[PDB]
Amino acid sequence: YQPTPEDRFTFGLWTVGWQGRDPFGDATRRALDPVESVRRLAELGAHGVTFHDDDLIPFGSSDSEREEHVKRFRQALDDTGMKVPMATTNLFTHPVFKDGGFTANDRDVRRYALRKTIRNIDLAVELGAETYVAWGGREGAESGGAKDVRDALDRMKEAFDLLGEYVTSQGYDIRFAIEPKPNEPRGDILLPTVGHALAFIERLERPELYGVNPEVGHEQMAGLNFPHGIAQALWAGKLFHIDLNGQNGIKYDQDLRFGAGDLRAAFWLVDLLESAGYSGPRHFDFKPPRTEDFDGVWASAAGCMRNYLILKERAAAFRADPEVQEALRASRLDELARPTAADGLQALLDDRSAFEEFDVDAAAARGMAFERLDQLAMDHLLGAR
Amino acid sequence: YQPTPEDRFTFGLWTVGWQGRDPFGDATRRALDPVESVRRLAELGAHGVTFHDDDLIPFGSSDSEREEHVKRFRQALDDTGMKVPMATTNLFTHPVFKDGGFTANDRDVRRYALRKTIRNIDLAVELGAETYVAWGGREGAESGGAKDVRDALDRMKEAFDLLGEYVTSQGYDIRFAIEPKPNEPRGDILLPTVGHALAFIERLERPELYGVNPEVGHEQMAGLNFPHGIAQALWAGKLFHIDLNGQNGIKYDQDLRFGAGDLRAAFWLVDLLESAGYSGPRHFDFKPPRTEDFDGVWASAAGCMRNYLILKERAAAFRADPEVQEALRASRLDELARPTAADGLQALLDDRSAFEEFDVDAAAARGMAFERLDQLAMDHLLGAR
Amino acid sequence: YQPTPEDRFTFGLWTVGWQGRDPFGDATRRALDPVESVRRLAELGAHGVTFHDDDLIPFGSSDSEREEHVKRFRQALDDTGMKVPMATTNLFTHPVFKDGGFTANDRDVRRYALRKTIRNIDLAVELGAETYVAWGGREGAESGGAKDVRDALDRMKEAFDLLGEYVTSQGYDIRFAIEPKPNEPRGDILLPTVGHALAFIERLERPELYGVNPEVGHEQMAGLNFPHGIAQALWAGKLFHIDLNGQNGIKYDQDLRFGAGDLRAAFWLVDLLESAGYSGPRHFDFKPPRTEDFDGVWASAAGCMRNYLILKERAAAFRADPEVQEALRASRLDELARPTAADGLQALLDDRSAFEEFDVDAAAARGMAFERLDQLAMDHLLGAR
Amino acid sequence: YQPTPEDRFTFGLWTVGWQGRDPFGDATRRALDPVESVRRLAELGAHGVTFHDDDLIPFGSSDSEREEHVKRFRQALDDTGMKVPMATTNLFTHPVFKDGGFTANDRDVRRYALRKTIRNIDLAVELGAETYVAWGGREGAESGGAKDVRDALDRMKEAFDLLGEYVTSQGYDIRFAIEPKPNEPRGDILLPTVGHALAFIERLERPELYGVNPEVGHEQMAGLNFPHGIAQALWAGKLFHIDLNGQNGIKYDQDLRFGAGDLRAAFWLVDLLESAGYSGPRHFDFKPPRTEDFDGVWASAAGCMRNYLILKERAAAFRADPEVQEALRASRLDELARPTAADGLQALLDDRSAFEEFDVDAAAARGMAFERLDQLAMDHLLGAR
Ligand SMILES: O=C[C@H](O)[C@@H](O)[C@H](O)CO
Ligand SMILES: O=C[C@H](O)[C@@H](O)[C@H](O)CO
Ligand SMILES: O=C[C@H](O)[C@@H](O)[C@H](O)CO
Ligand SMILES: O=C[C@H](O)[C@@H](O)[C@H](O)CO
Ligand SMILES: [Mg+2]
Ligand SMILES: [Mg+2]
Ligand SMILES: [Mg+2]
Ligand SMILES: [Mg+2]
Ligand SMILES: [Mg+2]
Ligand SMILES: [Mg+2]
Ligand SMILES: [Mg+2]
Ligand SMILES: [Mg+2]
Repeated sequence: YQPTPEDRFTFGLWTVGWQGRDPFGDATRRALDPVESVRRLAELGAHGVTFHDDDLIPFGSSDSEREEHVKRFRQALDDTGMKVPMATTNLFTHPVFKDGGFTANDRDVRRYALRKTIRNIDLAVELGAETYVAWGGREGAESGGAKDVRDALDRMKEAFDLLGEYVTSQGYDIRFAIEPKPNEPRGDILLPTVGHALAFIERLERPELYGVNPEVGHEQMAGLNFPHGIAQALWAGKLFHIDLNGQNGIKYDQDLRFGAGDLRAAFWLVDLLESAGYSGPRHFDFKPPRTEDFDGVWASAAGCMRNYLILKERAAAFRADPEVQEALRASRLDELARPTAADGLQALLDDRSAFEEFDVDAAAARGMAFERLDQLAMDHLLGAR
Repeated sequence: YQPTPEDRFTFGLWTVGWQGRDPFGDATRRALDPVESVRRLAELGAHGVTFHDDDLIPFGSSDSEREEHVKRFRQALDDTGMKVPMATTNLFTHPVFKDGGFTANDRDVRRYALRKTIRNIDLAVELGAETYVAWGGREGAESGGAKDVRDALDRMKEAFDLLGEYVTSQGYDIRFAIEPKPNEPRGDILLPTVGHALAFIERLERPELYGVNPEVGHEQMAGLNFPHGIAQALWAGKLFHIDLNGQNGIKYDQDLRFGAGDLRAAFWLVDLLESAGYSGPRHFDFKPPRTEDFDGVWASAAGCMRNYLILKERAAAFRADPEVQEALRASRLDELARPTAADGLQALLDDRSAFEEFDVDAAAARGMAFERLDQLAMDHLLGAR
Repeated sequence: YQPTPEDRFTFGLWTVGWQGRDPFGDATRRALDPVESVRRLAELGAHGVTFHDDDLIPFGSSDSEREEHVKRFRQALDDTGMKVPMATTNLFTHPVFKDGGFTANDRDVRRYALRKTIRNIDLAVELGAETYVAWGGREGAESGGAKDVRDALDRMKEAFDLLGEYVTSQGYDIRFAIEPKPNEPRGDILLPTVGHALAFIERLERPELYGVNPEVGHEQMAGLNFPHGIAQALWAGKLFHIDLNGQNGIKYDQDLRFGAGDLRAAFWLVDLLESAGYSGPRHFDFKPPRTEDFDGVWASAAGCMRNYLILKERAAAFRADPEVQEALRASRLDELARPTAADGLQALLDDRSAFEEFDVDAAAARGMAFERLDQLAMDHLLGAR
Repeated sequence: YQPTPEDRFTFGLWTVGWQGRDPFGDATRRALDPVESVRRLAELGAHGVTFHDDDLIPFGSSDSEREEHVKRFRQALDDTGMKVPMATTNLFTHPVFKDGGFTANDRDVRRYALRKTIRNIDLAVELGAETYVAWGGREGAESGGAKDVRDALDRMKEAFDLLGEYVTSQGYDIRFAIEPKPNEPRGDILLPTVGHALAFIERLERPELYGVNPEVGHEQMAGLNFPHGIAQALWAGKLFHIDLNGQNGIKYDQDLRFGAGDLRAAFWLVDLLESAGYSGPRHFDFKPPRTEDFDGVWASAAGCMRNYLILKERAAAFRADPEVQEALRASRLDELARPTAADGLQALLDDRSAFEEFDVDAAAARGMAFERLDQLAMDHLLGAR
């Protein structure tokens, strides 16, 4: 179960670089230089890394320091063959973003947020990123009268429209991906789920430039089924990127390593990506727990990759088993794929076998045989066939 | 706080008519005749009622019995002046719908479901309903391999497209409203939230015919902010109807009377509907608890109405208070309503006050004064001004 | 992975006998005769069955019909070698229990509830049950003013004290087990968790007669860690029985087969029971989903058993691996088992190495190596060693 | 609604002193000197303050600096008449406590934790505190194999036993209060709820010295009913202190001002404390949101107090209304307070009216009239009588 760069595994600098500060505790680890993270990830078999502007260039850096930070990063990429497929902006840490970036009540803040983003899109393109993520962590409220949501969505739409006009004007080959989350750090965050982000996109001036970057733990914080949310994004043709991690239910965002948290959900996710032929990066947005030292950091990052490869093997064995293919037919998955009324509305209306002469009792008595199917899936996941 | 028909309060027959059967207990009340519900609601000040096909005409009724059930209902409407603004289909109770209606794996079931719906649309129009609701309570799964979601969404789209072709062909003046719910009775239900339903609509053949019918308790079962979800639907121009009730957090669907559950959320909802000028029915989808007799039923239905009118008064007092209008300006709600960059992209790019010369520290130090605003809202709700 | 009666697997009659009625749907299966369930379970390798009074003898049965129901049951037990290790009372289905049994506001109801229970304790003893379970599903409220909790706990204590006086007076060899649940069917249920039940026991007249019967899905409906709750019950010496099933988070009670739901939690539970030497029945309180026919029922019941045996094998392989034993020492599990200050308070107070000369920085820098340990556990569960 | 010191309102230094650092953002406010907090709270009408050792004396302070910090604090108390009714220890912030204090795997850590606590008990007594709180925020785990819970509870018991031996030996007049929380910052925390803490106490060497300090938001993070949990603690005679705040459901700990979050729950809590004659401090453990400046801090602290006094007035009006007293009798709250069988077991057994001749149907048909009662409570809370 050894990863290789062909597996397309990616990590954010902020993941293995998290120092361990939480709401109740100080850092337990020293800061990592981005150059060291690049080398250590390459050695483990990763394909590439991602960054927020502030992870690479310290907030308030002069143009000089900015250039120095970039050249050193670029050298590490050349030395290792590591790529940078995605980048994003930090519109959450600095106190000026306390009420949001794109939807802050103060207009001056809103203009500042757009300028900070634009500057990072230029860098992203230079580094060859294909996707630019937006996670609006501060866009939201703790109280009802603090934010008029209709006005807030108008401001959010205005922000994304301007960003689309910018990339178009520049002739850049980059697409945007909105990353939803239901709460934390704000009491409620705008565009809380995959569904809300999808619906919003459809009201932008050039919808083709925007998709979603869903995260396992985010949808789970609302108690939702992650693989179902992913299938809806695929169905809409909007899965531009994905963030993998673990979460144990509805509580604070834990960001466990991928595989931890809801293991069966992880199995069904892998099945789906591999089946649908998803060809983007397999990105890990996680935090090695603050109980660990540096050895523990690298062990947790390696586990992310190892769990995906184990699940891949098991899902493929499941789909290739003749006994499973038979079970799928027993549960009528084949019939779910056929059109309900390719014959058309008139034909359906005239068809007595669809109503007047439909035997409801006989249909009702047919078992779906879902429990035998699910046990085959359990046996495969556990390697107990 | 006396309701009148001009308040547009409506109730489903299945609400005050719920007999009290739950997963662990038998009925505690006898069945109510729809004619009696119509008269008792009219006396309390309701404007109208709604129904599922099966609430009015017992499943498996001959055409004769069907006609008799309708004429008796129609007489009660004429006697009382009660209207029927919405109707829906029961695609959940009968065992044949155990794996869904529109997205059942069995194709024959799927065709049956469409025929049962069509028959009810005709009735709805005859009764003068303006909105037809679809709640797909059985569309979903308990296990991962039982339903291919991509195929399921193709079948769901096919169903709604055929329904749109039908109403168009007939020349009917009716629109559809999809009612989301995250779980219960299925382990996970497809189109779980307001957001997922909005996104789906945009992929139908004639999106203009479809909106949402959100329910307070449904979004709360995912831990989401109901007033925020409503504002997104209004922003999209898709709030065709609304279901009011109460829910105490993330647990089974309680369907308490409106006002019970999350009271502050109810306050912010009323504020929003009244402010935005929502002109549809104020519909109550609730269940008088099984602890009550008939007197308790009517007391609970009356409380639904009374709580909405109390909240209306308080929200209006809040918005009309000079001290609140001042607080809104103090928290920059006025600035949230102004365009970020009406000057355009070039202008923004050239503006040094937006970045190069933006004083981030001064901006950061400005308090938002949200806590004083929220206490004014608390004082108003409690009548403690 | 074939079960045998020596594995101590037990099932309630109400499990494989659930007809499939839910809050939104009619039954999908016909009723099963208890005699048939006994034979079919024996064939699958079960050790025994359990019952509520009403599962075996229909409510309102004459003494004659009662005797007939018992003798037929007893014959099936003799024919198969099946045992009955636990029984309970139905104080939830009948409308008279709408506000509770032991804590109903009406005193007459409360006296009725005690009499119905006593009659079943006699039957239980005759059948050789060792444990009598109490699940107070209707003890609770939907509204704040409906129940004074202090008074309700006085009534609950009075009920259990009388039951203890009864068994003592009769000379019966039976112990009681309280089964907690946080909600459903009541808005809130009294004694919501394992912790609340443990605390209550300590205020009864003869605490030695009472323990807990925790259920996987029940603690998960509060988002709690099931294996941690079990360890506290074991620590107190109160784990008299256990109910196994599956649940996907905080939502309605799903009662999935054991192994489904939170698989890692199931792994850690098995580890704990086997390690601690729990010697009671492994009881399954679950419901085959309403999508299944009879073949699906028996497949789901067999899966319960199969998953426990797979998990048992994996947990035992984990604990026996030399590499894991080393990892446990690396994470200082050995030191967690040693007394903090066997030297005593004075010694601790005088020890400079415990404070004045304690090197906090050196201690802080020591990694706990928990992530490597957890990956060994993942590898073992998945059979990927 | 003006508070006075006779209202017994108290605040932790860490509340109004929270700088606004969260998992995703830097501080938005400067640090407050404890002396300034004391004066500003006194001016608002507070009765007193509480502290963790580290809030008053910076970690690693020399004995000299320690004395200076104390004398300055003591002067502010004398100048204002403010009292200090409770104190606690910080066993969570410093990296050395990354795996816990009392239940850290490393034995040396465990001994350090006890010494740090003891030193603070001495200070607490000198300042005249009556209650010493223990919140074990780091006692727990993110993974199953990292902590053996049975061993962890043995270590927790050992810690509290030593603390009880210490206060006894010293002749101190102080009692301990354990403050439960279900998660955050650890994936799962030991003693997660009020129930688990109550059960644990009963296994300590001198149970009379220990009670609970429950917090509104903590029980709500498990979806539990706070007023019900409080009634159980009162029933056991263990409510030594209480922490008031607000929380909007199952998510991260928000620590909103009291009154915000679940308003009806706040109403029922006030009713209960006032009815039961709770005479301890009304302590606020909350955080003014990071969106606020100093003016916003003091406005939020004042709102805590104002909401309690409004709720007090409304609950008292509710209980004093003749119409409510009648409703309580209609719902049989009077009968819930009478013994079920003061006549004894024999009498109950011989009573035919309790079973043989009990009319179950007549009893079942009696409505509980809970909905009318709950609407009277709503009308009172809203001042709409
Ligand atoms: O909740 C935080 C997000 O997951 C963050 O990692 C985004 O991906 C980056 O802005
Ligand atoms: O969860 C059930 C729904 O709320 C139901 O009332 C729909 O509105 C009608 O099909
Ligand atoms: O939630 C219902 C319970 O789990 C039930 O099965 C009890 O065990 C029997 O009274
Ligand atoms: O969750 C944190 C606690 O509520 C904290 O305030 C304790 O009261 C103090 O140790
Ligand atoms: Mg996250
Ligand atoms: Mg992310
Ligand atoms: Mg509902
Ligand atoms: Mg509804
Ligand atoms: Mg259950
Ligand atoms: Mg059970
Ligand atoms: Mg807290
Ligand atoms: Mg606290």
